[PDB]
Amino acid sequence: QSERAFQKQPHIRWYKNAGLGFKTPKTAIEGSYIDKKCPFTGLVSIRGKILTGTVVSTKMHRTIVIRRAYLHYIPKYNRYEKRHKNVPVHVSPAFRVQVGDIVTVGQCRPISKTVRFNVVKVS
Amino acid sequence: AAPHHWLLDKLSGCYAPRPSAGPHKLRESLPLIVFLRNRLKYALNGREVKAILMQRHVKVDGKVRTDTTYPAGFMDVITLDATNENFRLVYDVKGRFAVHRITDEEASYKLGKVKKVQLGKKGVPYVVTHDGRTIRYPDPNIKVNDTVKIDLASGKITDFIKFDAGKLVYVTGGRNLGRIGTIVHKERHDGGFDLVHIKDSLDNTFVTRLNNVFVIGEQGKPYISLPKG
Amino acid sequence: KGRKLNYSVQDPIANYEAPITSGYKWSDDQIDEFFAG
Amino acid sequence: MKLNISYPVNGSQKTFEIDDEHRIRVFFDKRIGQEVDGEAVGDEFKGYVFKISGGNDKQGFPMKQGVLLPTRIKLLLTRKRKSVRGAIVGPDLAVLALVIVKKGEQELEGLTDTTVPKRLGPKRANNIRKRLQRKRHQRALKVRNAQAQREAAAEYAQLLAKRLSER
Amino acid sequence: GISRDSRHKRSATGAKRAQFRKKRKFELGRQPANTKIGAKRIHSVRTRGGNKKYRALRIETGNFSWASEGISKKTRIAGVVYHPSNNELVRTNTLTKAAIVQIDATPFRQWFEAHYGQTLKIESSVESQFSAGRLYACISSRPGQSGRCDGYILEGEELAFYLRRL
Amino acid sequence: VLKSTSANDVSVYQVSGTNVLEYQNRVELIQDFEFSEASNKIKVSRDGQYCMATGTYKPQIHVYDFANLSLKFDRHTDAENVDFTILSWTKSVHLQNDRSIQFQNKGGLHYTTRIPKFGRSLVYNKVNCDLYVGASGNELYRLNLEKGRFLNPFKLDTEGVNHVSINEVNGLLAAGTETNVVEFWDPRSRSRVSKLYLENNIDNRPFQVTTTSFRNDGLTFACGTSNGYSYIYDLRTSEPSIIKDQGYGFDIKKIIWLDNVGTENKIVTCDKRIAKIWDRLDGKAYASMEPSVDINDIEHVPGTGMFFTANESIPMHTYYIPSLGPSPRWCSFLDSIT
RNA sequence: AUACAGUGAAACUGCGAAGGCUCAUUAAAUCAGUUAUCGUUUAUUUGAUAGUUCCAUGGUAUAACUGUGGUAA
RNA sequence: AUGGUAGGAUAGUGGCCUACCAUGGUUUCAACGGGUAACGGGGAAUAAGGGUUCGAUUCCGGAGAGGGAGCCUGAGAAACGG
Repeated sequence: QSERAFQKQPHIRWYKNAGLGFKTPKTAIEGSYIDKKCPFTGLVSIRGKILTGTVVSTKMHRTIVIRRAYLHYIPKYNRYEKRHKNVPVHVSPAFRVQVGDIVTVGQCRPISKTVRFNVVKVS
Repeated sequence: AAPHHWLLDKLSGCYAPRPSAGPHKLRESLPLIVFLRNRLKYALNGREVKAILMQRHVKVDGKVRTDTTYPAGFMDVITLDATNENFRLVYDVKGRFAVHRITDEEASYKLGKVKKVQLGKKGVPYVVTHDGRTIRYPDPNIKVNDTVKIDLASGKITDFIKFDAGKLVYVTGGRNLGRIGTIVHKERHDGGFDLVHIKDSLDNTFVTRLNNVFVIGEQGKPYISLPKG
Repeated sequence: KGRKLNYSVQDPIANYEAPITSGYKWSDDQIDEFFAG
Repeated sequence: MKLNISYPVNGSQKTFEIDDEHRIRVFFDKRIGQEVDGEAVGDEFKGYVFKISGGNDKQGFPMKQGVLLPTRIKLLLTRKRKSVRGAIVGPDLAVLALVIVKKGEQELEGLTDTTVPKRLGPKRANNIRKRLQRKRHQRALKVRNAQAQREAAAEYAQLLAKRLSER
Repeated sequence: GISRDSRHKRSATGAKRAQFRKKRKFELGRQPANTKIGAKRIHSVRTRGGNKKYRALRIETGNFSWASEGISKKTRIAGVVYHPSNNELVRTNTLTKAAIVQIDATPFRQWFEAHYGQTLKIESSVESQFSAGRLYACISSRPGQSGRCDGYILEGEELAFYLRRL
Repeated sequence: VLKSTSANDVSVYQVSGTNVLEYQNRVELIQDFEFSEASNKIKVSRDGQYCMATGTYKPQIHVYDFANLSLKFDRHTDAENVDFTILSWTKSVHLQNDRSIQFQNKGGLHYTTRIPKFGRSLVYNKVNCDLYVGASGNELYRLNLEKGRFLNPFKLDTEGVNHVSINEVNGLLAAGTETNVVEFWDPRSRSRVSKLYLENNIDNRPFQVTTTSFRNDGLTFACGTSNGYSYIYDLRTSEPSIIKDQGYGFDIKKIIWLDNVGTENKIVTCDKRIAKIWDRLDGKAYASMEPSVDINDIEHVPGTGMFFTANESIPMHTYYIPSLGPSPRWCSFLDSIT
């Protein structure tokens, strides 16, 4: 689990808890995974709001592309055209998310150009 | 160019008084010029309200603070020496600043919502409020959104009101701004529309936020006196 | 290899300088009989 | 040329309009600081030595000490492009400033034989030569500030100790 | 440097017709000061009020930390052999954060002989540098921002973690 | 009268040294000659003025007018530089430590282009106008200033090249590689002509050649190393050479001739701390120019006996030799002060 | 009022001006609200907040000012 | 372009920039692109005791101090005053 230089390690194995109703799996408390930006050990802290939806693609690593269809009460043509949204998300050592898989994410500390959300739950 | 909270008549002028910086924010306060001059009318213009500020009649929160645009926000007890004027100003039911008149044993204190508790430096517990009174050493069971009671002679917390299900809460913020009745429901969500819900005359229901609500007492016994109609 | 080696033609350097006809003061026959070996 | 001359210790200074430029030609191609003799600028002031100290040329432009290039050049001074003549003196100076550091053979009824005094004596104590109640009050307010603050801090830390014992 | 804004570049949707704006003061990219070895010269630049920033260019006196006891002691700099955030950076021999640079470990010899008595439990491939003098150590501090050269020594696991690389 | 360092029966002088009554007898030649604590590279233009000195932190261009003895401007360029040339007057081309290339004009910053790999050296061709840029690897590139194209890059050996130079009277492209081979290409044919190998007698470690030079006869070639060892070369028995170990010997960076002033067959060598000067056909040191700080590189002004270094201190040193030649027309009272 | 003592041209100082016209046409990217920054800067406002001591007071160097001048300026 | 690892620069988050690596990402549930009564519109806001899209205002977009370029000052600037 070390394919890059420069002392791949936690930055002070290490373990913390964001709290607020989201579990930390036992390999993510005491396991060999580094958890650089997975918020359970991580360097990031949790805040903001939590969004939920199924996925479209998980092709690249550390990219979870959620879909999010939601109801909105349209008054214009008085029928509901169905919503769709997208958000990239970093991995977690709890679930290899495949197609389907309604999961939720919490807002924190922009990681790439467009990701502020990291997976905290699978159900 | 005015907000809604000041109860400001439109036939007044063109430039509206921006409050200066201070304890509260700009959006949740009224300065002393809009307090004294054109609300309870102890002045007629800015010159003579500056004159009585130089005379130093005002004693808001037990200190003088001679300034025209001093942002008196929620329940800062305005104290005026002549005719022993003690004024606690709270929110009415339609968004304005209802300035209730109180007495000396009630103006000897105020209360404040706690915002955060910190292990800041050198092992010192720590508490802030909406006027920012960084007072030393409360108990460990100060959560967020509880209510301290400030001493107003020194600064110490004298009494403490715990935030839980079944407490008398005041809502300052959003579309519920200035309501009282605090019990139909409790619902703590995980990031928004999370609150304790407030009754009406027919005990209707309401939604707000945690930070937009703060406790003032118990179900029938607040030690704040409140105005009536 | 995106920005790496764009084989394009660029606008301000297309006439940034101008060549010279004779150039080397030697001859090309002097080059050949200079480094035959 | 005009020669400004200054005898500094007596406090005297005067200009002298010296024509007849082969008298002047002793100073030529000698930059600022290098000394000179009285012998090749004059005969009536022999045994004289002058340290040159700059001079405005015609068109009024000054020279600053020690650069090069006795024509005019455009430098950056106290930063903007100001014109400044070179430090070396040539044929085209209007005035040239001189400090006489040794009187030679003739008295001068402008420089030597006439002098001015100084301005005024010193004002500072150490300059004349060459509070304690505030020292009471400073020390008293300092020890009172210590006996207030460093005792009150532990006096509410003990209230934290009471809250921790009761909790 | 130039910038810090998304306006000059494309987002996750592929947009065009940028032509946006004259760039503001708060998009301030300063020049990349590649810190080297020399005589200690730190430029004291200003930002955000009296926020002085120490931009080190020629720093030497690295405070490098003995790992197993945590003893940050003073030494010199030799050169970085491997740093593929730029593989030309080690060709030009600069000194940035997270670089693995070589140190004459003579004060670490002095501390070992001073708080242990004898000279040489510690690993063998760093005992070879205990004998010879030049040990590998990785910079922690930021000379381009904080102006300092601090670091941590290589002791065993992290040593082989870099020696298998290069 | 400026003081002179001891040497082999010869005198040199420094102006703007680390040490250079003194305040009131100042001998300052060029006003505002000081940088931000170091110096990158200095060179003097082909005409009689306008020397250019590259910057150190917030790197600049610093053109000094010799007929005004001060600074003209300082274009704070975008990145830190390593190598540049001057193309007459106002145009000039630069390349930075990143793989980018700037074209300065009278208005400044006419273009910024790039090369695909990290570059180390640049030279310009007076004939048909293609700048050759040496970089890391198999790659020696061209940017022709005629039609702005790119050209079919010259295929090198493994590691790369430290310095490229073309010969002046006939055009023989040098490229000082890492594996001691000098890789002479032909600027006519765009092909190799020779792969000359460099030898010694000490052989400490596998040195890399870092400096290449020619002169205006077109028959000899001055070679360097990464060890402090000058070399001469001719076509006449091109396998051996004459060599010059230097007494400290880290990396020689500047070896330049004296092929346009008097006191002939003389050459300047320059490694990191010292710069010396010796004679051809014997290999004996004429003089040396020991400063109080290290040297980033040097340059020699044409027609006269003066040198301009770029160093690691705040000012730059200028070195005057009143036996190699005189001081030039804009410094024509240096022979009157010292 | 024989070391200062009121008027006060011209000089240092504290601050003043604390927000004004024309020209080429951007579709929630210009804008408005909102979430957050234990992801960050902050003059001023407000509340808080300092424990290392071997054998009666420290130095020249510049003004303003005088004096000699240059230049059409 | 899309992300990962590290460094640089930052007031800091950030492919914001560079080395290396992977070939991604948005879209028929409307990507991306087409124009004006975009001198008009969007609550941007005051509303008036009968004017029903006239009728109160913030903002059209960003620039500019002869022309591009570089630098400096400050709690705040790429200054209407360098």
